[PDB]
Amino acid sequence: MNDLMLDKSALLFGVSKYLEKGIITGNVLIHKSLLAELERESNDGLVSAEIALDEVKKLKDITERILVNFEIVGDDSKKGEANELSREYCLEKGCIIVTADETQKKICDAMGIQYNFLQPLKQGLSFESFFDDETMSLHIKEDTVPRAKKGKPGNWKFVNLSDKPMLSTDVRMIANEIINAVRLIKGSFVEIERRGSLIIQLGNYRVVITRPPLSDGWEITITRPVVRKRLEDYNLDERLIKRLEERAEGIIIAGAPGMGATTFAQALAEYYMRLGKIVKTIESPRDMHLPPEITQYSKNYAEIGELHDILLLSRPDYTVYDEMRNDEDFKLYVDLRLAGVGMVGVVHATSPIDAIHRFVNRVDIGTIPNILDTIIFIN
Amino acid sequence: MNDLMLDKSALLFGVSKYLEKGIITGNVLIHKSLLAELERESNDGLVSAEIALDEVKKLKDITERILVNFEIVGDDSKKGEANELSREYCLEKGCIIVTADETQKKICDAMGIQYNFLQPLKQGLSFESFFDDETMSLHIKEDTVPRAKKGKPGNWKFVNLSDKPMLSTDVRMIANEIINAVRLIKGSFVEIERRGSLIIQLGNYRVVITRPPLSDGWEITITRPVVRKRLEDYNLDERLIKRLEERAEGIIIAGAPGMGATTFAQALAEYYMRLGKIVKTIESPRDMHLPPEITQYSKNYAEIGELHDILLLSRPDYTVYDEMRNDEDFKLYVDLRLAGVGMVGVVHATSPIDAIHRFVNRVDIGTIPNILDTIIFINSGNVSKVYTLEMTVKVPAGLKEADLARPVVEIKDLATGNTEYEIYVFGEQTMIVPV
Repeated sequence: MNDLMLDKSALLFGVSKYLEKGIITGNVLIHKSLLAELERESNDGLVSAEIALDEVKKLKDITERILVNFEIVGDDSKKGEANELSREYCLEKGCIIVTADETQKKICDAMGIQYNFLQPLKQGLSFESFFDDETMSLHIKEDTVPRAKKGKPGNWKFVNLSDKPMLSTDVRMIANEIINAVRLIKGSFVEIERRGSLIIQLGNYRVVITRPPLSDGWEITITRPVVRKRLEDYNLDERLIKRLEERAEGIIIAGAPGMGATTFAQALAEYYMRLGKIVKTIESPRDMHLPPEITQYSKNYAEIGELHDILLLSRPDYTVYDEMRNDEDFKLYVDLRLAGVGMVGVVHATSPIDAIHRFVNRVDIGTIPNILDTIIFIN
Repeated sequence: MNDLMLDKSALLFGVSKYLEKGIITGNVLIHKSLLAELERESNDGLVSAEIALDEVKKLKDITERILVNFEIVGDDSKKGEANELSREYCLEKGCIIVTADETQKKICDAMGIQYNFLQPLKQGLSFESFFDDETMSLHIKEDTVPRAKKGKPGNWKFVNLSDKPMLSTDVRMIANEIINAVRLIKGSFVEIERRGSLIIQLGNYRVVITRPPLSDGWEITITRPVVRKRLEDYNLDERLIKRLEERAEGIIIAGAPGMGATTFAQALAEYYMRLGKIVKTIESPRDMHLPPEITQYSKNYAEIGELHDILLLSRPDYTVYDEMRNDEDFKLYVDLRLAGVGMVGVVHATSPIDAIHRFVNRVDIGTIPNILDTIIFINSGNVSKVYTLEMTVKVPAGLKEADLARPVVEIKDLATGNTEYEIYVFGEQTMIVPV
């Protein structure tokens, strides 16, 4: 009964499901213009366009068995944007726009065009099924069975979630599902997109996507952080807690790799926030699990001197510098300390004294205690 | 009895053949627009356009043979994309679209335009006939006879497969055949296209295509992966296998060139995967033969710091760094190790001090065993020697007493327990070699 005009967003969302399931009803209309767009995009090698186009057929298929029309319209003088043309069509013919795009929704509302706004089923995401409350990361690759890392950082096992390999089409669908979710989820954004790789923050999930030719096949890795070890869980000496609370300003946390030095720092940073201190972190890449009250900078995306300047205006109480390696890292730590900023630096060294050598050359000996006052060793 | 409208995809798919065979039948139509496009492309030097245009004549000739019409249609006045115009023409006049392009198929299906979708005539590809069970690679060049590399990776022999040279036209046709196959074959993609070169992954085949002016003639080299040697096929020492399974985190596989160091690393990576470890590889270019459970990154196409971030975010258990040559390579290895990622590094060297020399300058002495713990030497496809690294607090020499206290790294033979070399610092840091 209703005439429905579908935009690209509807096709990239899975509108075919809604149709069959009866959530929406009527004839299906797609503007010629949109098909033209999809064609070019498909030719330009856009992955989304394959998905969108594939959706067109399903729609036609369902249209066939439920005794409803399916048509493509508007080729005469078809000079413009698909969304704009499709609206115009709906205005002149009284059709209904179906979309998953808020922007389109808003314009339709203004123009007085009837519209149907698609809403994710409350079930959050495809891949969410595989996630366990105890699953650390999910690994998906072309021609591969999905696999998961289950446990805690100390104790975990590796697992196969299925015996069926994952098809290439399916992987790309999941990647698309994830890109769509950025708009929908809170505190989600694309970190960086490169020709071979895409890195995403999706709620608490961290997503890394790789594609040929960088990788041999499409791969998606989704990770979720484990429960943060609190400072209290480290059963701490009263002498030390007092020091941290009241006297310590230039700190180094040292330990051999895998001995828990980073994790401790994370715990200390959270503790200091809870004490009412302003805390910030510098990491590369950003991986610590901390609340939003603590701002986490990823140095990789920072321009030269950018962090230095931001931190000197911000003047936080403590800055946690994770995995200090480069001369620039040590220089920045010293600069901040000289500026009166508290620091917690993570140096992976096997002996605490070894943590110092890199600091010792940078400053005059009389200034050294002002740079560093406390070194905490982790085993 | 039908009117057939051919798109570019059909012209690149040897549609002339189909017509002869009667697989498709009717009059042939080509839209003006498409011919205009082929012309411009041909002038811009597109190789495909030459092929596509050549196919037009073939079509015309065949039409004459089978007594069917051939025509070029559409007003010169109308402008647009050839595919869009061709579809429009079909709608108005009831013609049938002939194509090998899935996109066009999908759009035609939607628009309710009848179409004929071309499917490859033979399952195998042209060149696949030339491959035998024991052939490693196939070499094709203008004015040369086809040739192949056959036998053992250590003991391969070159051969001629034919009497007659291949004309340039034949080589370009094969290249095109291969480009077309990317769409069809599973797990295929264009690695990279440059002005003079094209590199392709086609199923398990690797294809390299070169053309002038980069090369003196058109050349196509097609290679197939070798049978992979399993870790078990090396009948390794029990002491060693235990180490690899339960204690070795920072590994370097070393040897002389051609002695099998890379192949051993490939084997070890496979082994670890089977143990349920997550394994990834860094190589340049990507050549190892590994199952899809192991992901292989080609470093050449990676941006600065890209791999470092990916690997730290998606945490694998072991990363295999093949042919470590650059300072950046060693840095990354160290970064990953510090982050607790296991490494298998391939360094072609004859001496342990030579293999490890590049690592020693990077970190404080106490931290060295944490970067590197095990060094495996490969010779003639087997393990020559294994060294282990540990840090001790000791005066290097009890008689010398030059420094009363010292912390040192001892490099010990796995078999003898014999500290063949020591590492410590006394002004600039030096390696020793005890008798």
